[PDB]
Amino acid sequence: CPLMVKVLDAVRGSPAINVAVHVFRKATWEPFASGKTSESGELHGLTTEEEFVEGIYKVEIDTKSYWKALGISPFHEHAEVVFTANGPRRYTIAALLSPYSYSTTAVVTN
Amino acid sequence: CPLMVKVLDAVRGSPAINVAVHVFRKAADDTWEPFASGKTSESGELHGLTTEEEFVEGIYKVEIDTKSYWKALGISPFHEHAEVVFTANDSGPRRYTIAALLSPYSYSTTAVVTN
Ligand SMILES: N#Cc1c[nH]c2ccccc12
Ligand SMILES: N#Cc1c[nH]c2ccccc12
Ligand SMILES: [Ca+2]
Ligand SMILES: [Ca+2]
Repeated sequence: CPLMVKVLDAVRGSPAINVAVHVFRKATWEPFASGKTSESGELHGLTTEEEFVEGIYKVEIDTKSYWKALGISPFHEHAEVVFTANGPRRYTIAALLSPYSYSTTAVVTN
Repeated sequence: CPLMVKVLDAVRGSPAINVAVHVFRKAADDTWEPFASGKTSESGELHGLTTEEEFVEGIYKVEIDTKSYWKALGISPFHEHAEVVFTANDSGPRRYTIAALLSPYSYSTTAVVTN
C-alpha cells in the first residue's frame, strides 16, 4: 503493497541508494514503519493493507546522512513529507534530492 | 532580512498569496519552540519574520501551510504542509531565502544562502 517510497539523486543522476526512511502516524508522531532504500532507490514492504489506515502520516528521509556518505555538503537536516491518507489505492511517495533543494510528489493509483 | 520565504503556485502561474508560514527552533530539550510566523504578501513574499539579533544559531523548521492555501482555492490537496528543516548560522550569520513551488500533489523547495 500500500505504501512505497522512491528516492532519486539529482546530482549524480541515479537512484538514491541506502537512504534511511522513517514513517510516523499522527496520534505527537508515533513510529509506524522504516527501512533503507534498495539499489533501485525503492523501499517496499513498509506496511500492510491491514496496518495502513486513514490518518495523517509523515515520511522522514535522512537526506543529510546520504549526502555525507557521498562527501557532498548538504543544507537540510532531512526531508519530511506529511500527508493525509484518505476506493482501492496504492501510494508512492517520490522524492528527488539535491544538496540545497528537494522535490516530492505523490503517485496514487487504483 | 536574515530569513525570507517565497511561495509560488505551479497551477495558476502566480505568487501564492496569503500563505501562512510558521517557523520553529529546536530547544535544548529537543522539542520545537515557536520562533516566528507570518503570511505571504501579494508578491508571494514574506519578509520581516525575524531580526539579526533574534536569529541565532540553531536547528530551524519552516512549515508552510499549503493545505489551507489549496482549500481556500477550493482544491483538496495531498500534503498537510511543506516543511524545511535546517541548521542555520553555524559558521556565522547568513541570509536565508526559502523558496517553495506548489502543486496539489507535489511541492519543491530550495534554499538560497548568502553572506
Ligand atoms: N521521483 C520523483 C520525482 C520527484 N520530483 C521529480 C521531478 C522530476 C522527475 C522526477 C521527480
Ligand atoms: N520559488 C521557487 C522555487 C522552488 N522550487 C523551484 C523550482 C523551479 C523554479 C522555481 C522554484
Ligand atoms: Ca512496524
Ligand atoms: Ca557554530
